[PDB]
Amino acid sequence: ESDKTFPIMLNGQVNGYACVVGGRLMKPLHVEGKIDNEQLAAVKLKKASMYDLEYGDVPQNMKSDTLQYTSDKPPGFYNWHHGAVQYENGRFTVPRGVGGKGDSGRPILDNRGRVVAIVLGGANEGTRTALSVVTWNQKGVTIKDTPEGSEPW
Amino acid sequence: ESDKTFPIMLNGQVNGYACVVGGRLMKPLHVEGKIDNEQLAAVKLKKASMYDLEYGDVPQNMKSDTLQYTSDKPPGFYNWHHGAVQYENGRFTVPRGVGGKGDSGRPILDNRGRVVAIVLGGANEGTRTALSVVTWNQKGVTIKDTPEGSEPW
Amino acid sequence: HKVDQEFQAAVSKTSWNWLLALFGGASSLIAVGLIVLVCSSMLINTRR
Repeated sequence: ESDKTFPIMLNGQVNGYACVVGGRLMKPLHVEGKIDNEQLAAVKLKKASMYDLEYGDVPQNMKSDTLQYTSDKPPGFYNWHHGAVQYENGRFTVPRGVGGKGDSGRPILDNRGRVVAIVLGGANEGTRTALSVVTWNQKGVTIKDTPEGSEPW
Repeated sequence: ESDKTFPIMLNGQVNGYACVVGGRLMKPLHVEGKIDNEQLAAVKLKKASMYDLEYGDVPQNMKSDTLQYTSDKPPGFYNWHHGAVQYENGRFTVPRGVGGKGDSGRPILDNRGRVVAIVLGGANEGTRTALSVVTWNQKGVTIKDTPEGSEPW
Repeated sequence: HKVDQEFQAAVSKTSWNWLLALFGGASSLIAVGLIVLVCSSMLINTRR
């Protein structure tokens, strides 16, 4: 959770978060600002414009404190920064009115705490918002998904 | 329950019903009229006249409220608007002469809160009322089932 | 003139070329839609 992830500051205003997984550092591209970790701020980032995501590598001292992700990805319930989150049928959902702009980059964790998705943004609607998020193929190849009308946060 | 499904209306007859499944509106094609949920009437339909069905993407503002279909079709009872139907010999079967004309577009649901198929109209040999319906293949192939001489409901 | 224009040959091979070329392509897909119908229907009958 917030114990192993960091916010992004723009003019000292928080506008997103960055996450380290497998020692690789990942950040949402549309969140203009700087990751709130000066030991990390010197990192050099490569980017994936189709994913709207960019990434780098953490210092060798903190490699032990990275998150880890897996593609087992069972259907059903998951946990999020605001508590309960859910996934099914190839869509991640959370009740309407939570999240939205300024809250992208948030990770989604399993019972084991393993991360399975990180927030890019989404669409706010109905009972549940339709999250736009990066995920992975059953084989563990990344996939970024954007439900119709979703927007980055 | 089925209240997440709505009647199509013409002349004052609830001449059919429609369902929001997978974010798409579904209604019988052979039935014409005003879909009672007026928001559904803003959708522009696409047709599958061989299946006597038409569909269109439901507006995002409530698309997360859509029902979801199933691959499961083992024999047994399934909850229906007239109580339940007995799926047997791979066919939807109903007691001889119950329910009927006016149920076009009525859903048939998985006890888990999922939709197994959509009815079109019935037939009856005498032992049971046979149902003509659109269903789903285990790999997602939508397939219409229609006992011979099935009348429209 | 010692000959009359048989219209079958009044079109030069270099010109008759375009007629015999364009009249074919226009029909190229007239049966393909029905072929796709047959394919999808027999796939259903194989899986239904």
